Amino acid sequence: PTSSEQIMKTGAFLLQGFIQDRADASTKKLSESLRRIGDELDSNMELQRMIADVDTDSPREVFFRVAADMFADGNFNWGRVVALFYFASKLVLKALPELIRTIMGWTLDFLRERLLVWIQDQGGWEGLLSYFGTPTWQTVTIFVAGVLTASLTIWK
Repeated sequence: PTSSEQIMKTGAFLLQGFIQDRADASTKKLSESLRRIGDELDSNMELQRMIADVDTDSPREVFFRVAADMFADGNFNWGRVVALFYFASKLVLKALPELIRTIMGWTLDFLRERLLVWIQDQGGWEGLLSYFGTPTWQTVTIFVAGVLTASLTIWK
């Protein structure tokens, strides 16, 4: 649950499950709530414009500095993790097989290197269900879009 092994395994499934959309009961609830936020984010034309306004050449550079920017204050919140996974899945489209593995690899690297301890401090990925368990949880979209927009600006 809070073990790093499980957190990486679960993160891998949630990301794989996520990317396969743009292309037990508690974890299904996460998959589906991420999906819904993804669907709404995909309707934000300002956000999709910015994600198109970024050089797909050298994906490793843009992925990692975007991810580092969202987390440059040394703090954590689930909206930033949602933004990261969403941006990774958009990079898969912006360049497309092995691309999927590579970007998942970069993302998994960032999670292990930077997010692991925070997610442990949340009780694991169960924390993300807490983040989703509110009234009007769908307005979390506005927040995740904001986090993504600020991070593409510096790049842009």
